[PDB]
Formats: sequence, structure tokens, C-alpha cells
Amino acid sequence: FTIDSARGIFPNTLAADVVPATIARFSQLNAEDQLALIWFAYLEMGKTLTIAAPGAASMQLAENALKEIQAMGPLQQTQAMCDLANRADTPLCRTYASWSPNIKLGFWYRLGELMEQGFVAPIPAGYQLSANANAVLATIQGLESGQQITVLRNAVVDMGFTKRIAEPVVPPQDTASRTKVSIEGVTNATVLNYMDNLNANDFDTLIELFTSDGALQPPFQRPIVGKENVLRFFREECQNLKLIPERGVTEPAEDGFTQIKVTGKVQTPWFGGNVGMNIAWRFLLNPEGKIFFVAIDLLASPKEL
Ligand SMILES: CC1=C(/C=C/C(C)=C/C=C/C(C)=C/C=C/C=C(C)/C=C/C=C(C)/C=C/C2=C(C)C(=O)CCC2(C)C)C(C)(C)CCC1
Repeated sequence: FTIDSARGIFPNTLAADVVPATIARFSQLNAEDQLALIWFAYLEMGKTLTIAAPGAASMQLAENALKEIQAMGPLQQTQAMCDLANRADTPLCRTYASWSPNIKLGFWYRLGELMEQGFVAPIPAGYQLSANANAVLATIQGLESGQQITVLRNAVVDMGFTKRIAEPVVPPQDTASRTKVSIEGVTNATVLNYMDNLNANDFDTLIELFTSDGALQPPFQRPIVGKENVLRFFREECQNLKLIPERGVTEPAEDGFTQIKVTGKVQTPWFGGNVGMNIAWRFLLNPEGKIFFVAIDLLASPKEL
């Protein structure tokens, strides 16, 4: 088999494909409506969910771009934001596209604060969304919180126009303070070491669990193939997560492989314990126990656990 055919293991797993569906609809909207829709979603979400502050290093990396926008007149500030949403080719859009997701998120977090305070051009008073935009926002507001925050993050990541700029790599958790996960039905050492090393930010140990040609598929993304690319992804995008696997099932696969499905919850440091995303992991292990393929799926509902 191939990496691409391994994408088919456990085909009964119902992923929350409403998320990429909603992003596709969002992406069709007029840029000002995209910005207003997210503003509306963010303000209403903020009534029950508090977003964690961006990290200090992230803010320093975005500081020069933020200062440039803040110095513009209001019409130019709005144009710059529309440029990002339209994916226009401008210097600002190219800088934005060089950033990791967390830096992009912290950039918009700060702009949102400044818009609330009146120091950056706000969405116009009394703005009404287009017919298509209003329906997109309705869909978002009917989703589970874990799906709502995934829509927002994906919309942020998709902006700008395509070096790589990321936050510094955090030191792994010291061994004496690490916790160990417990998974009903699953004692497989590779799966357990995967969860535990990711929870400890121990990416150098984590990557050694993979085959040389192995791949990791994040939710609604294509597989990331090979140790170099997977390790880069861990270091740039996978810091400070909390994986809470609950239960799993283990089955033989072709050629002496083993396939394992685990379900549980994951927390992002942007929301902490206030949002638990419903997640499945689908592992395909070679005869020596190395990870040939692992897919991480956002599940359609808690009924998929
Ligand atoms: C834009 C915009 C605005 C600002 C919007 C802002 C500020 C939005 C902020 C949104 C945030 C902060 C969203 C954060 C979402 C984080 C998520 C959804 C993380 C999910 C991570 C997962 C599921 C990890 C899963 C993994 C596992 C478990 C593995 O085993 C391997 C690795 C990996 C695959 C990664 C304003 C308002 C101004 C209006 C104008 C436009």
C-alpha cells in the first residue's frame, strides 16, 4: 500500500467535513463580508469563550506588520485587511504568508483588540452581511465549539499571498513531571509514546516513532510526508497541545501491519480546558511498530467517540 491509500483506513469514521465545507463557502464571499462575518462570529463567541493571549515571541514577530497598519489612515487600514482576505499580492500579504498559524492568529487577535478600542478602522456601524454571508455565519454558529474554532483558524491561515517564520521551540517537559495517558483497550507502546511525547513537547523523541517515509495527516489537510517535514510541522504548529485519548481498537492490516483507531479529546492552548475538540487518531504501524501513517480527524459529533 501507499500513504495515499492508507488515508482510507477505518472508513466508518465520520469526520466533521462541515468544517472544510463552511470554509469553502466563506472563501467565496466578498472580502469586506469575510471580515465582517469573522468580526461578528468573534464578538459573539467571546461572550462565552475567552481566547488566550498570544505569546510574547509571537507578538514580537508580528510587531512590525502591526505597526505599519496602525500608522495607516482608516481607509488604508481597511484596504490592507481586505488585501489579506482577498489573498492579494502585496508586501504585507507576503509577510503574512511567511508566518506560522500562531503568528497569524496573534496578528488578528491584536487587530481585533484595536478595532474594539477604535484605534484601527472597525467594521462599519450597522453593517449587514450579504445573503450568502449571513447563511455561512448561521452555519458556523450552529456548530460545536471545537468546529467553530477550527473554521476561524482555517480562515485566518488561508489569508495572505504565497522563508518560514515560527515561534521558538519550547524546551520539552522535564521527565519527572510528565503524565502518562491511559487508553481503554490500547496498550500499544508506539501509540502511548506518541501521545505522551506530544503532550511533553518532546518532538525529537516523537519523530523517532515514524518510518523514514512515514506521514502525518492533520485534520482536513493532505499527508505531511517524511521525518523532516513532519518534525518541522511538530515544531512550528504542535506546541503546547493537550491530548486526552479515551479508548481505541486494534486490528491487523496488510503485510504484517497493525491499524489502531483511538478516540478522545484535544485541547488547544488558545482555549485551554474551555474547548474540547472531538478527535480520532488512525494509526498504521509497520511490523516493527513504527508509524507509517497517522491521521488526526476532527469528528462530526461526540456521537463518533
Ligand atoms: C481574522 C479576523 C479577526 C480575528 C479573528 C481571530 C483572532 C480568531 C482566532 C481564532 C483562534 C485563536 C482559533 C484557534 C484554533 C485552534 C485550533 C482549532 C487547534 C486545533 C489543534 C488540533 C486539533 C491539534 C491536533 C493535533 C493532534 C491531536 C496530533 O496528534 C498531531 C498534531 C495535530 C494534528 C496538530 C477579527 C475579529 C479581528 C475580524 C477581522 C478578521
